[PDB]
Amino acid sequence: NFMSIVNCLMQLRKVCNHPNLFEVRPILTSFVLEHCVASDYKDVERTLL
DNA sequence: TGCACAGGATGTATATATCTGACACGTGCCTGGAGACTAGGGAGTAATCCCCTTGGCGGTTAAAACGCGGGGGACAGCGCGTACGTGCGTTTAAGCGGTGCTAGAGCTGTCTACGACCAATTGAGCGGCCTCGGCACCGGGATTCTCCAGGGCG
Repeated sequence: NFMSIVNCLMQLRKVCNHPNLFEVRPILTSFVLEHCVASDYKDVERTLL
C-alpha cells in the first residue's frame, strides 16, 4: 500500500537522527545461571558429615 | 389395752384383640406406536455492496485529574419517661362432632351459524425524493437571587 511505505520509512527516520526506535541499550548485567553445581553435592556433604 | 396379720377393695402398668390408612397388585378403553403419501419449508450456494477499518505522526481544545481550606454535618456520649414487654384472671367464640338440603358444578347429543381454506382485483400503504418553516444557539436586557459587612441591638 501507500501507507505501509510511509509507516515503514518512519522507523528509519526514527533511527538516523537519534536511536528513537525504543532506544533500549542493555545494562549488561551478568548471566543468570542458577545451577551452582556445588549445591547438588551439598546433600552428599551433609550425609557424609 | 397396744399390736401385727390375713384377706378383701380398689389401681395400674401390662398384654391382647380391634379399628383407619396407606402401600401393593390385577384390570381394559382411550391413549400411544408405528406404516405410507404428500410437499413445502429448511439446508446450501452465487454474487454483492456497503459501511466499516488500518497505522501513526503533529496541533489544539475541552474534559479529566490533583490540591488545599474549612464548614458544616455525620457522629459519639448521655440523661429522660413513657411505651411497649411481661405476667395474671376473666370471656367470646372458633373447632369440631353431627344434620338436612339443594342449586349449582359437571359429562353428553344437535345443528347451525360460522369461521377455516382458496381464486381475482386493487388501492391503500410502502420505498424514494426534495424542499422550507419550525428548530438550535446565542446576544440584549431586565429581573431575581443569594453573599457579605455593619450596627443597632441584645
